[PDB]
Amino acid sequence: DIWPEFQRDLEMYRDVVLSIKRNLRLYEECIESLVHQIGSTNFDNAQPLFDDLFRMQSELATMLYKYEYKPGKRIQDLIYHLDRDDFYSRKYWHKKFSDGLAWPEA
Amino acid sequence: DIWPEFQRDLEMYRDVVLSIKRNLRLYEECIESLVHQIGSTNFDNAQPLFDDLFRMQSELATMLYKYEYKPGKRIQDLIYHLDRDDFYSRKYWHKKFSDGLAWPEAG
Amino acid sequence: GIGKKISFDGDFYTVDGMKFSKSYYEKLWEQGRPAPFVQAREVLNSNPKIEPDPRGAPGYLRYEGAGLEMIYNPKTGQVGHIQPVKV
Amino acid sequence: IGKKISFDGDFYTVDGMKFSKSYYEKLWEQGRPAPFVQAREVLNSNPKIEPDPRGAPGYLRYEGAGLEMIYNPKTGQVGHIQPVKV
Amino acid sequence: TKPHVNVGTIGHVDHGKTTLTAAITTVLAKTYGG
Amino acid sequence: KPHVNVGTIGHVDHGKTTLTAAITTVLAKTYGG
Amino acid sequence: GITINTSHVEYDTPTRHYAHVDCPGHADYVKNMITGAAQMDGAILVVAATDGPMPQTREHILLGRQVGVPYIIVFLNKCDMVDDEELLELVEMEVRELLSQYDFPGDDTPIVRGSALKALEGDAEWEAKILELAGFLDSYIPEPERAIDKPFLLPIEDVFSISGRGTVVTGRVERGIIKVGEEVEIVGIKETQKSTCTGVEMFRKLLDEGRAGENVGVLLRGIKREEIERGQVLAKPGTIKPHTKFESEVYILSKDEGGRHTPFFKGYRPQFYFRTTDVTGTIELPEGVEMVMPGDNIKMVVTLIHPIAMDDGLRFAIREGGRTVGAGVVAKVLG
Amino acid sequence: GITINTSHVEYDTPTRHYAHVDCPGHADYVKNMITGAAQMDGAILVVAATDGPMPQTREHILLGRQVGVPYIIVFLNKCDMVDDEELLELVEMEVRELLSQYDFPGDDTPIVRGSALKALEGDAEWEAKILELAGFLDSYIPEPERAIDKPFLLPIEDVFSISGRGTVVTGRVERGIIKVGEEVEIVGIKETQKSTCTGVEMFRKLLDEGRAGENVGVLLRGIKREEIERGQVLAKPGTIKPHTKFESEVYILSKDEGGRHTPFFKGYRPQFYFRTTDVTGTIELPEGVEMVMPGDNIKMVVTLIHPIAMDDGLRFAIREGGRTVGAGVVAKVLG
Ligand SMILES: Nc1nc2c(ncn2[C@@H]2O[C@H](COP(=O)(O)OP(=O)(O)O)[C@@H](O)[C@H]2O)c(=O)[nH]1
Ligand SMILES: Nc1nc2c(ncn2[C@@H]2O[C@H](COP(=O)(O)OP(=O)(O)O)[C@@H](O)[C@H]2O)c(=O)[nH]1
Repeated sequence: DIWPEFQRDLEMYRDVVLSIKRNLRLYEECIESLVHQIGSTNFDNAQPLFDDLFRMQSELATMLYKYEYKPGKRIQDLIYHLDRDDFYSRKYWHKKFSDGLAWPEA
Repeated sequence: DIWPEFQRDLEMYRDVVLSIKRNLRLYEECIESLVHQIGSTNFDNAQPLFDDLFRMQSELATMLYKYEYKPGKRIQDLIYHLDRDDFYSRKYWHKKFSDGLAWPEAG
Repeated sequence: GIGKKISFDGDFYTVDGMKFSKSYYEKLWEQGRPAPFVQAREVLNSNPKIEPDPRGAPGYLRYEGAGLEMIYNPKTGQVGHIQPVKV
Repeated sequence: IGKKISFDGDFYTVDGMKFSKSYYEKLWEQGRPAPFVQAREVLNSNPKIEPDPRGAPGYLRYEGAGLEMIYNPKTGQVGHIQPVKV
Repeated sequence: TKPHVNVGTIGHVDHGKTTLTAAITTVLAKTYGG
Repeated sequence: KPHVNVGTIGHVDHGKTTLTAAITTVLAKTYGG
Repeated sequence: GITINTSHVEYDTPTRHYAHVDCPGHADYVKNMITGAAQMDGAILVVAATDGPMPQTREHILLGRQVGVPYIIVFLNKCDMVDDEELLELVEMEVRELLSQYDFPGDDTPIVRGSALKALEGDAEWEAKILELAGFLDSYIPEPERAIDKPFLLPIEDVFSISGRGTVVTGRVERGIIKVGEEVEIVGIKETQKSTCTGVEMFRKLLDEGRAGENVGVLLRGIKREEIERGQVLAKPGTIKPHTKFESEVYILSKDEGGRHTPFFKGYRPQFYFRTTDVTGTIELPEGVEMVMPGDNIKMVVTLIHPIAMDDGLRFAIREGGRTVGAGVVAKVLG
Repeated sequence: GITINTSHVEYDTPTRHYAHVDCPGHADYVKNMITGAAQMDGAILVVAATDGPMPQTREHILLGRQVGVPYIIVFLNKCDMVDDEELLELVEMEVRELLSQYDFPGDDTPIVRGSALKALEGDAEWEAKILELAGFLDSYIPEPERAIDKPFLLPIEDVFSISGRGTVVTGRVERGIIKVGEEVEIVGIKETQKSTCTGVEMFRKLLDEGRAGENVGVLLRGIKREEIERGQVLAKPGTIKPHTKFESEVYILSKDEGGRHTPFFKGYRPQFYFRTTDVTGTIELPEGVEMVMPGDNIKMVVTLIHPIAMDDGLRFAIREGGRTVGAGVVAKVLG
């Protein structure tokens, strides 16, 4: 009869998922704002902002691959598009965000 | 910076999901066997077996609706098809399982 | 409009011409399917598709609407079973 | 059989492939283990090969085995590798 | 049904909080039959 | 050199803590002292 | 588990029934004011006329305002020990000064000159003074406002979606009444939203109305499942607001009470549990205080990472790893 | 957190280097034999010739066989106190009888008649006896089998799926060597399965081979993500089997060690953690024993609800709600 321990696990599942989704909302908001800032400044001054942006993506990628939490499509698309972090991807994203791109798209 | 507590939650998520899936495998196996037994016995002697079968479905329904764990399609179909528990649904399922139905499926 | 009392006669909970058995009523709240009278009313007010009970329980019909399927006796007002439609 | 992975302070290298120190460690750390195994799968999958869309010099985009990789066929460096978009 | 009210005693040590708590319940009992 | 993990067991006051000290003292003095 | 040692005495004036709660230790009074068994609807300050006010008379009065003890009556005690009237008049002046600092109307505060001991021994002259006090208990302290009389509030426990109509949210009503057709706000965590109840059920009792007490399901038209979550509240519009920052009065559990072993410092990031959910927050210790020892009470400023519907007086628990490490009350909301 | 107080002494014979682990308390010896920092490759039983064997000399010897201490040497001590040879010959006869009961070959067990105190004080006659003992340490105790020499075993931590090629499983190799092309079994929880490694990587070190020690990723052809899970093991085929039932030696944590407050009884359903995952199991207490107090050692039969790859000697933790409440070793697999 596994139900009593199963219920305990299920309650834990409900609570942790609730919490993760909330955290995801904060990542989403913070990223929308970094994208906005990056698009409003010059390339040199954007570098520490990109460092924060990619650091966040890296954590969201760890969530997806290490812990296997599959997030909403928006965050999934973000994890893909912003995975590559170098001079050449930064040049590309800076340009796109400066021209008014609000969230990473292809 | 929420990452440290976020990681803790994520690790807890990974562990609990792992455990729930295992429990789901046991429910699945136990139900396959009850269905088999019910289909191999007469209606009267099947009643306590049906009581166990629907009790399990009820718990799986609680999982879906109260705690919002969405299981694999097989268990989802089972939760739907076996939700109704009365004399008339038992008569229907007994017949189908006796004719060789191994898992609840649409007519 | 205003508050309508739910009556309990030992066997059923009744209100607005609907009724649920004691145990089924309690089971629905307990399993995370609250407000069964509200659910059943939604079905009744959804221009539901009405057919005979496929299992053949006497007096009962199958009603479908508002995202739910219900087995309901229009003579007694008893909701015998109600759940969301198949995904 | 066993081929040693060499480390020169800056890169990990083996079988004509290489990864920067930090990128290599990042992949294991993030739950994307065995980056040489992943990259070899790409190289052996008859991959679709195109110029790097971002224009990094020497680099090409390779796609196969469920993954996309940015790779320099002259240096052997895997600059970036990830699963294809869902 | 009579009105219910929750009260309490506060103040510094040895000032008579435990004494007053006892004195109140004794007097009202004697007077009003509480 | 070959590594080996050993330990002392037995009842109270029988000399487990003493023997542990005695072993390390003697071998030190004898072999490579 | 926290441990609170209290004495419950019960007495009756001719009009009202009183439940009196006195505590042996200074530490127990604090534990009780912050995490009451019951909330004090009024308090009896006891000042000796021998000593006048002292260090703890200030502490309890301040706690009163922080906790939200609504009214305070003074029983100037040990008056059998002191003869002169003038000396008393002076002490009463100090006690009113004190109460006035912490926003209790000191000028308008009742003050009974009595002897509790002589009264308990059965001395008619001083017994009158006890009866005078219980007069001020009857007159100065109003009956507290009953739950059902307030603005409507439902903490959300569970959410059940019905396709094409809305979402049903459940929980136990905290105060007030909800009727079908009323507008409600959904407050906390997310940006506030409004909606209309198109159905209510109060478990085993009522259809289309719900009353403080038993569980209620509320059907909100046009609200989809992902737009509401556990830990939010339903409220009559404009009666509760979400906040992230607040001043608190907090009691930190001792180790023996199941709490922390070591003190914490200014970078403590615990979970704060309000009603139906826990939320991470950071803290600001008061000036000079570097650490908080297990077993201490203290005043702290909290900043939550997600807003919570709250008002002054709202109780909360402080948690680490699933264990309760403290208990608090919202003193003053900040923003 | 468990607490084990030990003394770690290190000495060298001319051929071998020894790491010696003694403990102050009886309770510490038990704690160490079950959850030792290191596994004893042989033990030194100490019996006084003054007292002969005693209650705990039996306990330690039995624990030896249960834990899997392979060889035992005797140092019959305090011989400076006893004059008579005949009396000693009698004690040695008892000690060999004792060892023989718990399946240690008592007849050809080495037994050194010595004085540890006289030896430590620097008395040449009794120092020889210490050197005799360390002769038997060199001769009677073989070098244990090194990890890398055994059959291959990898507990699975994580799984990463690659489309069209297979699944990569990671973990830290426990023993043995895995090379590309070798067949492997996946054991535990589910019905056993076989597969072939089509790729290996040992973190920072090797491609297509992996060695006990650092983390390894193993690509299994044809294994899909849902067919493997954390907590299973990869193993050389036919070298490890799944089991649900086993005899254990277990130490239950005290309350002060972070464990239980109250004893448990025969219907205890805790979680048992093996290598990388915890699985629920039921227990059978031994004859007469109705309860187990926090702080006790006990021998118990466990029945898991899901099979786990295991062999005798496998250590495990006992958990309740996420907290460690005990530690154990698999004494005897049953089926
Ligand atoms: N003379 C005199 N002594 C008093 C009076 N009230 C309290 N005391 C004394 O104060 C002492 C301690 O008071 P107590 O009830 O413990 O106050 P608490 O410390 O606040 O609980 C008792 O031993 C009493 O004798 C009073 O009205 N007159
Ligand atoms: N005569 C004699 N006494 C000993 C010897 N070894 C230990 N003792 C006595 O045993 C006491 C405690 O011994 P100890 O090493 O703590 O034994 P343990 O309890 O097994 O650790 C000491 O005070 C000694 O007097 C020995 O070889 N000869």
